Amino acid sequence: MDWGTLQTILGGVNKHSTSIGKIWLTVLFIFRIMILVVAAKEVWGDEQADFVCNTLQPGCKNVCYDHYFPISHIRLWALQLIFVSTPALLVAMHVAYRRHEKKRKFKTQKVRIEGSLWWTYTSSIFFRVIFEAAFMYVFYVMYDGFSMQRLVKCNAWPCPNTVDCFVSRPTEKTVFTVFMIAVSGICILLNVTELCYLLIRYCS
Amino acid sequence: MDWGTLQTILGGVNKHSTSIGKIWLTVLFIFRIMILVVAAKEVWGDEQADFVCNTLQPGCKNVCYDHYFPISHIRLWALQLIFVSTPALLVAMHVAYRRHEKKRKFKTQKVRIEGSLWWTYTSSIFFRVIFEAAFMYVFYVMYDGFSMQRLVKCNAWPCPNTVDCFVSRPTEKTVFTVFMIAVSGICILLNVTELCYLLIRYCS
Amino acid sequence: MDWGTLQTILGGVNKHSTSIGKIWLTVLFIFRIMILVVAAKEVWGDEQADFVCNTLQPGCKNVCYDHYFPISHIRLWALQLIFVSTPALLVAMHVAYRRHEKKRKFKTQKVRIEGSLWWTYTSSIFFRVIFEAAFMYVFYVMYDGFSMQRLVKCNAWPCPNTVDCFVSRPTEKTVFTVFMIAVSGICILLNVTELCYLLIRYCS
Amino acid sequence: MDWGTLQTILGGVNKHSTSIGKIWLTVLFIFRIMILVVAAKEVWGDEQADFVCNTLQPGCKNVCYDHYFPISHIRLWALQLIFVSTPALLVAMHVAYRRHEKKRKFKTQKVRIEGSLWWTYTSSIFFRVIFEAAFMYVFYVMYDGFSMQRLVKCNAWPCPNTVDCFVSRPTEKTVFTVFMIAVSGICILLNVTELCYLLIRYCS
Amino acid sequence: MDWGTLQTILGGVNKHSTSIGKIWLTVLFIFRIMILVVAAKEVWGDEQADFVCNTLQPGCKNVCYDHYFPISHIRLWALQLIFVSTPALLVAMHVAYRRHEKKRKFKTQKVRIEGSLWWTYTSSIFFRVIFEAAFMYVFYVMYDGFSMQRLVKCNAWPCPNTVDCFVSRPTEKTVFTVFMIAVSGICILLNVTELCYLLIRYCS
Amino acid sequence: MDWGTLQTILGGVNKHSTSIGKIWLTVLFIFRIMILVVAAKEVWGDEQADFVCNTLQPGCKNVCYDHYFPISHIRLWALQLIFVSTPALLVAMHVAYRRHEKKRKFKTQKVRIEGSLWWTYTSSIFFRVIFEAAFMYVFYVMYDGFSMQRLVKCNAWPCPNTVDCFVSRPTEKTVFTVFMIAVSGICILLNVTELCYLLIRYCS
Repeated sequence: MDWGTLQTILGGVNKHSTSIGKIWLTVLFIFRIMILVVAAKEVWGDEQADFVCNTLQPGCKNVCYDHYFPISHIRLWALQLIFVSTPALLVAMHVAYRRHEKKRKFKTQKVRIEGSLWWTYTSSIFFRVIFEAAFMYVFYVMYDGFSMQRLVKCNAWPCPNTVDCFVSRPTEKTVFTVFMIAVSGICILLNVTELCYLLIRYCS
Repeated sequence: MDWGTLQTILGGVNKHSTSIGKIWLTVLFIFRIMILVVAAKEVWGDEQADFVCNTLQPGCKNVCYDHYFPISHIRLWALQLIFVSTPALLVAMHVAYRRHEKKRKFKTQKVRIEGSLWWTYTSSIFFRVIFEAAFMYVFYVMYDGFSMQRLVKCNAWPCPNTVDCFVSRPTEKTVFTVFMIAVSGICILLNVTELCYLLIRYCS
Repeated sequence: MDWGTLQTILGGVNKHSTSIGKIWLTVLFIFRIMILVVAAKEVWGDEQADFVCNTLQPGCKNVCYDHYFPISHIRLWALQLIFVSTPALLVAMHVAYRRHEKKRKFKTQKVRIEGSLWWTYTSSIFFRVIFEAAFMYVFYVMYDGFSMQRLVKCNAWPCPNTVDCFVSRPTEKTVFTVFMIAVSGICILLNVTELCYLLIRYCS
Repeated sequence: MDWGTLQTILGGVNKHSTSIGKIWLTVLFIFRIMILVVAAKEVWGDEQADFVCNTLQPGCKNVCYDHYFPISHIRLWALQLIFVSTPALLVAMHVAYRRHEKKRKFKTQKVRIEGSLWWTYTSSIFFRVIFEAAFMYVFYVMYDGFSMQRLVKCNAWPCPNTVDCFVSRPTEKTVFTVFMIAVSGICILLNVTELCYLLIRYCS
Repeated sequence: MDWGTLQTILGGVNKHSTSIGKIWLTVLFIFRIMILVVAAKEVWGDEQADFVCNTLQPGCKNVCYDHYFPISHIRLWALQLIFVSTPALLVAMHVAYRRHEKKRKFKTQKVRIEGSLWWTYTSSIFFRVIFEAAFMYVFYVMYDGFSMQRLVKCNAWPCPNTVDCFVSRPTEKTVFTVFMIAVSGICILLNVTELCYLLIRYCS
Repeated sequence: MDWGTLQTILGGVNKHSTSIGKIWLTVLFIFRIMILVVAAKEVWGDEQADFVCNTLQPGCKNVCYDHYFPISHIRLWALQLIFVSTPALLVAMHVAYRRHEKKRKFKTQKVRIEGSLWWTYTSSIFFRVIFEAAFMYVFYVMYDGFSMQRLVKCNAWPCPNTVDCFVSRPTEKTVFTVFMIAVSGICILLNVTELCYLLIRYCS
């Protein structure tokens, strides 16, 4: 996945995740980012190049592909990954800033949420759940479910009447779409349990 | 985004941003640079290859694409990012130079603007606001709003009369254009508040 | 293989493998990841570009390629490598966590499985065997053996009657498929012997 | 811009630039090299692929492109950047060599030109000015100004009579050509002032 | 050759090669891996794209290319390099493991083979010779000598009768094939002399 | 130029070059390797893709390109650079090995050739001159001078009679060929003077 300096970033975030945030970070890096960069991205390489329409109308292929794929699946996943990673990155900085200041004023134990960290950790989990569900909704309603069809019927101008068009690798894209949605749903469940851990402690 | 040496550069600039400059740096790196290199750039990959014109005139596609896209959006964003990052890069050097000299003559506290740093920080914010607004204006008047059309009508020589041409992925490009403009506008608001913080202190 | 930071990751996992896990790590990195990254991936570069069908029907090539290659071989291997590497990555973290805590409470000997590490090492080997056999089963039944044919007969809509189609580099792909399957079978045998080593110790 | 080891190279040259050479280094790295690698290079990607000539003569497109673009603009800029960077790279080594020997025989102050460094610094600036003006002259006379035309008229063999040919992205290339020339002219002015600083000191 | 971390790997293996293994490592890295990465690989880039067959039969080009190039030369060389490097990589670890343990139980001299290292070094040389000769044999009998022909005559189904086909860059591929074979033969001679050095010592 | 770890390699060789070998190393890295990687390589990208022949004979383009470009210019330069760099790389190791042993038995002065280093340095320069002249001869006689022609006349089978073919970017390739030859000739003169420095000392 290129870059090169994960060990600092991956190591930095790892040291500042309480109990489940370490499990969440593994699922995020290995099964969402690694899948996207190593397998999924090349699958969508020829999405418009291999888009085939049964017509002789110039410009009909351009508007039919645009109508049915307003935003690419891989571009949607890249935006979603950036949005869910930001609250985790910000909070991990807060723990390092809180720890450094106390050490300066003054035993590497587990990360504990006791003071001002409560309102930043709880909000970060809330933002992660909201962002994750928002992108799942966009995926469902924009593409009419998680299955890609071989044939799309298009009647936008300048296509005469209805034109038949054919998608490239629809089955492979369905397999990867289901994988991302399922892993995304797992991350939602992981975040909810972390809320349950915190809420019962406050209620107790 | 390749490179590899961000941790020094990102870490260096981060340590020398007062209060909002740290929020500004996050929005710049994560939501402007990361989007451009990971999602936006591949969207514009086939801008001229998939440009289709309904004509038989040789050379008509070349002049019509040039007329309606004098400079690509991604090339415009790359220039804008370079121009806004330079004042921040220079001032971060000034803080490190001011701090180092005092240490040589001789408590890592927050960055404070008290002496000659006042005329460099204030000018840096002023330049960033001016650069940000200048590029937003160029985007609006060159492309006639932030929405990309499916069809462009072209009558430049040697095209006979008016020729219909069709843009590649107009909807995807509109979505990313709105995202950059919205994030660019947020950075303008963040810079203005930093001016308000400094101006009231001087007025007090 | 790009990346750049194996030496930390490869060095980290190597130091925490008992006797056979060091042989397993060599076979995994050198004969599965190196083969896929350096040789296999470019073999599948033109899988659909050089797919040729004897027909004049628009859209027939798209549905016939999708029917016979629902998921690419290289994308299947990438998923399999990620799934088998995860249990080994997790357990290597457990050994480092178990060792670090003892040092904090307080002779670099070989890795020994005596306490809570028994239920994590044994499950890690069990998961690796199950994952390895599941992907070998998918390879066999999805593609009807490990040999790729030169000609595939396709009758899916919209292809009229049965259409003859021709695969790109079928012999090269067969050679690499047999190589990956054989190395995958070796890793299964290596894991089973490690179970035999542990089970006799518990039974004794 | 790939590479990865700038921090050593950029850091090394930065520490050995007197007053203006630090401003010169910023303009060189940020507005000449960064522009070339991030924006300019992809603009010239399809210079010959999208070169279109209104003719049926085989081989006419090859000789007409060669006639009007004997050497590409980006390749010209790459050569110019290498030539201007070499004198600065060499002199920066001289300062480090002069400083190291004094330390071995034996207060990090500003770089001062007093002894044998006078004839190396002065010649380095002179070579940089001469190289910069020579490449600006080549740009002007080879391409007949800094504006690229949409249409070129070609009559070289084997093209029959005069053939009309059309350039790819002429407006975008004009924008980047004007930018590089203007920044190159700024570097000339910066170097001349450094000569004025040194010459008055010697005359005094 | 991309990667980035040879200096650790190259430095590690270099420090653990007796007398000729240092000469062997230079020939392997510089004249086998560097040539393949930098020069040879791009020569085979258009092997099937520029494969031309004088026919109108659909699918005839696919089966004729497959028949005459079952596995590409560059893919064959990549497999051979991996197989010959593994015994050297493993033995270098044994020397470092033997040296480290004795130091822990307890003068950086030359590498000496006296104890258990005898059966690992001798087998490593034997495996390297066997692997090198096996791949040379495969190259000879698969491609009928080391010279690539311009024309190949193909009669496999569905090609009607015998079809003439033309290879891309046959002369350049012949030059690089002879270079690898000659360098491969040198490595065989180097390994044999190392056996002669060891065998006479044991016989004495 | 990718890679990433020149600073160790470039720094290592730099510290072990007597007087002229430092100038030689600069010319080699900056004006031979930099030019080839950054400018020359992309010029030859479409050498066969844009090779155009005025004919209807299938396979005629393949044999005519092969006849007139048996080895690519860039592939020739890559081989030459590897051959000339090897003697300098080997000798730099000898200086470090000779120096390290003295330190172990035991004032960083200039590199001096007094003992066994005489027969390795002198042979290294002799090999470099011989290799440099050998590749100059191959360039001249294989391509009939250093100027590339627009038109090549080809009569090899299966081309009927003589076929006219047209080269891609012949003028740009001539400019870079002359540059490499001139810089290569400078390196020959630099090596000869180093022989003159050594020979007079021995004769004295």
